[PDB]
Amino acid sequence: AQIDFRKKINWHRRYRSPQGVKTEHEILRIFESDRGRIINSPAIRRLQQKTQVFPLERNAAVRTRLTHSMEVQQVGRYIAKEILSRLKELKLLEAYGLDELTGPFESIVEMSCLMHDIGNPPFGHFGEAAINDWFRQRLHPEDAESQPLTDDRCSVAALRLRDGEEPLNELRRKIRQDLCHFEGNAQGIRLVHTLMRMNLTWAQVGGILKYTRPAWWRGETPETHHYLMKKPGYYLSEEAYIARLRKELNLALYSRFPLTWIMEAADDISYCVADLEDAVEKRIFTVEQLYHHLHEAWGQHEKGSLFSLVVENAWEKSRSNSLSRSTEDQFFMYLRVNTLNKLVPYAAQRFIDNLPAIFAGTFNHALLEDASECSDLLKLYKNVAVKHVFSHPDVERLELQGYRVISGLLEIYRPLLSLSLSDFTELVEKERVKRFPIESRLFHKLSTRHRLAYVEAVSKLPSDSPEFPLWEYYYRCRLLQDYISGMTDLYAWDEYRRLMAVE
Amino acid sequence: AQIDFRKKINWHRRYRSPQGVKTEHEILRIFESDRGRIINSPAIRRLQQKTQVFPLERNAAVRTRLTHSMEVQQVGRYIAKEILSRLKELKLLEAYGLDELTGPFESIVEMSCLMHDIGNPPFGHFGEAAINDWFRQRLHPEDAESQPLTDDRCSVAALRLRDGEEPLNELRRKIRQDLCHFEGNAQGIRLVHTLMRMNLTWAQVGGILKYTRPAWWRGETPETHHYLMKKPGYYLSEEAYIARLRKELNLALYSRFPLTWIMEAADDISYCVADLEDAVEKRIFTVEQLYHHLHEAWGQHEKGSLFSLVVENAWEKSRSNSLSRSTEDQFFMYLRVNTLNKLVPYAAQRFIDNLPAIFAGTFNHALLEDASECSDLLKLYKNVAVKHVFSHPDVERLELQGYRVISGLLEIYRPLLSLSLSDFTELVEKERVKRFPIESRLFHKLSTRHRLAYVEAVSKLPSDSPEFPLWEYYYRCRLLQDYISGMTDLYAWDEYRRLMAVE
Ligand SMILES: Nc1nc(=O)c2ncn([C@H]3C[C@H](O)[C@@H](CO[P@@](=O)(S)OP(=O)(O)OP(=O)(O)O)O3)c2[nH]1
Ligand SMILES: Nc1nc(=O)c2ncn([C@H]3C[C@H](O)[C@@H](CO[P@@](=O)(S)OP(=O)(O)OP(=O)(O)O)O3)c2[nH]1
Ligand SMILES: [Mg+2]
Ligand SMILES: [Mn+2]
Ligand SMILES: [Mn+2]
Repeated sequence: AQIDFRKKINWHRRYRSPQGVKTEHEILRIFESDRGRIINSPAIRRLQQKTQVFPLERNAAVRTRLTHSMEVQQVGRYIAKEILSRLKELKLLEAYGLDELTGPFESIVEMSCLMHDIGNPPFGHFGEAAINDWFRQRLHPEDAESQPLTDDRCSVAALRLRDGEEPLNELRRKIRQDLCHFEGNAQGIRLVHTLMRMNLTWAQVGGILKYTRPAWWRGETPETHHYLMKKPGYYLSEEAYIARLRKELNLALYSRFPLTWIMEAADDISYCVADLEDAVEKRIFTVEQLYHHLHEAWGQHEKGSLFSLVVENAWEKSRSNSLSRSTEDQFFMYLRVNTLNKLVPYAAQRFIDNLPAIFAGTFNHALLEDASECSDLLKLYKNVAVKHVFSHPDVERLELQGYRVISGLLEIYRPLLSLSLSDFTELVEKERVKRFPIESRLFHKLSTRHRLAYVEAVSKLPSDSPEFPLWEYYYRCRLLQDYISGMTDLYAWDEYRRLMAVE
Repeated sequence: AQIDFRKKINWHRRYRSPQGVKTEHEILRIFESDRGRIINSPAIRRLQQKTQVFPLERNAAVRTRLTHSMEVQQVGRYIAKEILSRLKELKLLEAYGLDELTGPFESIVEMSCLMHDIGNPPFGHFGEAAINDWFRQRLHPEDAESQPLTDDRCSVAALRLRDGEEPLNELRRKIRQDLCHFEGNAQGIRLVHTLMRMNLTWAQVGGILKYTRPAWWRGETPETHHYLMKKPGYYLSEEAYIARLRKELNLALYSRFPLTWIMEAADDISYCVADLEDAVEKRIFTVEQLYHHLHEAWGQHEKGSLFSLVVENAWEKSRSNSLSRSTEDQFFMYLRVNTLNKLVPYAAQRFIDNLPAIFAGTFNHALLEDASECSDLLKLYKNVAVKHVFSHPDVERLELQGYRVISGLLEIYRPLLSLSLSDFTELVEKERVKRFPIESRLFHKLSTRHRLAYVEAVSKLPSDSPEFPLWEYYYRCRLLQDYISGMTDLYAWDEYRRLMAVE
């Protein structure tokens, strides 16, 4: 194509948008406003109580979702800074419309780095697991694939595929697949837009759209977009938002925002090393024990290896003249540094090298893919952590616990989803209903933000339409998932216990 | 010549320093390395468990020292960005040597903003309280002030003044005043240098030196520097470091680093607004209730000016329309914004206006001088919080609790300070001592980082010297304060309970 970042770095907003002209400084200020909105957001504060690798941890020295997101933000800064430095060295900065958008470029990366994870549920993957597994038993999306049933097994009478040829059956398929396909990424878009009503710039929202697969997607993903459509990137409830976002950022269907690959790279780069640091701190293994696990896990290599210049290098450096520090602290400092100094430049280069496809958002790979020795180093760290950190019984037990907690909470609120459309809308209208004490009482438990979202969405539906009862139930289930995913590891754990009368 | 920021923004280090020439990019990378060191520092991670206004808070929506420090960092960024923008308008950027140091200028501010609370003890003005009160009743610095004296209440036989006269008594005075003058700011310098061995750039360290008063200062004086010397800025244990730092940053005795004023301004601006937001969240009062409390200090002598421009503007903007925006959330959003838009420019201008004195580090005021209507707005927020947030029984209760906890821990470890020099050094040598089981076990409880610091310091002392026993006791007390101040609110609370055999 013709790479013009002015066409992608969009400073307009969905609501009460800044309009027309705006100087270099004026545009900077717009993006700086987004930083303030995001940093002061309770959604980001909530991260210091959301788990990363070690659940419900009471050691501050261990990373939370917030401290991790903060570290990712620095890797993202370094990558963005290096992309711009090279583009300036290639003279291509002015040529790519970036000469006046240097600051926004950097800031967008840094902020979408802090905001990846914003939509993650209480017990991470076990939160995703519990939510989807609970919904999957309720409405079976398995049965919605063909045209009849003859059973369907979907408990929801409205959502069963009657029968009895209907184009309305397509909505049922979409709704059933979408509700069983909760993803932190998809929930993130829902969160920043529909639920938090942060009025971020279009460019800032494009940065947190990591995947391009619609949650309701049922088939095999297109060969050309297999990677970008890896996981669901957005829900049915956002289809319209995503559609305006696509227009506002000049994105093709299922195409990604150009700055996302920067953020994505920064994410992989920082959790790997970090997770091993935390394991040593928890006392899962010693720094010497870790070094031996890494040496095992590596190809061999060793002759003309990256292992030598990175992990071996950090190991030797941390043995002596580490007397001016401490063996383990010194090791991780060098390991981080060496990894960054080799991977950040590669990522930066990779971005610039494949910039036409990346810009188009059609590029079907990550910045640090298979074929590179660089990519292999990252895989090494991941493999060691999988085999020796994640496999730890105390970690695994909390994962099992988390799953029980989330599943339990879903079952606790189940009666709200069990109510009839008329009875539920009666509960929505007259806040407290006489014949439904328990139901009204929970309904009140749901965060006002989440409840308004339901009201707002359902209000926009045409009541007369035969689609209406199906849409209402979709949004009612969405409301519930929003509440649950919204909670911290700790709040979910407490709420579950308080509502079981075991506290 | 005169204002030359090249002479203040020092990229050199204490240990293994980068040397000679360096590219604008190369220097950027040096300061970016500091970001990485600070962000990945466990000392910063520990902040997500240290308290800000509401102690041991179980709601993630309430700020911790880390989330607040993060917010200060953004205000600092905006102030830094505005100072540079205006200097660029004025054409003074090239003239002040800043043309090539734009990034470091901003980064140094941002980082010293994030690190501003690094040295704060658990609880934490109550930690300072408990630490100083505990030490004051052990070694009364009260009696050391005057000529010796004769019956000084100092329990420490060594540190007791003569009856009698000597110049070694001056060391006793210095040691007794210093140990009773713990201050988070002074502990921060100790932390980044002696304890964490971060090896930041000289400029980066100068940024966290908020006060220029030596902890041991006994003098009532000295007008000209009465503001800069408000609180202790460094301990006796870092007198030498501070001396090298003074040389490296071309600072006069008791003169401050030019960028500190920026960081300082951001911290005040941020805390006032955030604490009122948190109070509303903690349901201490409603947003309506808050508006009425503010509509008191006003002052309606204006009658339609700054209060009407900021807080009345935020109040009116919060009423009606919203668009899934809760009146509570949108009010604080506008209050913050309006405050920033009026105070950040003032601070930025104040800095530029008094730049000669601020550069020299002789400027005896903060950027928000009491005289300004701007300064008054900040006082309004503070006053509302003082008489309606900080006065809350639950807050006050935790404060009382915190004080008992810290005092308790100090009394728990008291036997280590009770040991003779020979016995304590025997304990330091043969890690385990048979004749001292409790003392042995307690010594082991102390952080290895902290323990090494004692060893390293005492090793450097000349054993033959009559100063040696006094210096050893100073470093022994320092070691203890290091341990205690090092803990989070939670760790201190747990440790106290575990060591009371009540857990
Ligand atoms: N405890 C634990 N058990 C596990 O089995 C496990 N697997 C991974 N991790 C943690 C360690 C890391 O902190 C974290 C990264 O999360 P993610 O899997 S969301 O990674 P992305 O790059 O975001 O892929 P995506 O597109 O899906 O977002 O996974 C785990 N932690
Ligand atoms: N609950 C409570 N009770 C109190 O009595 C109190 N007093 C203040 N605060 C809290 C509210 C604020 O969030 C916090 C500010 O801390 P600070 O700024 S004082 O610390 P430094 O970095 O040393 O700068 P400086 O020394 O010049 O003040 O104090 C309090 N909080
Ligand atoms: Mg202050
Ligand atoms: Mn991540
Ligand atoms: Mn503060």
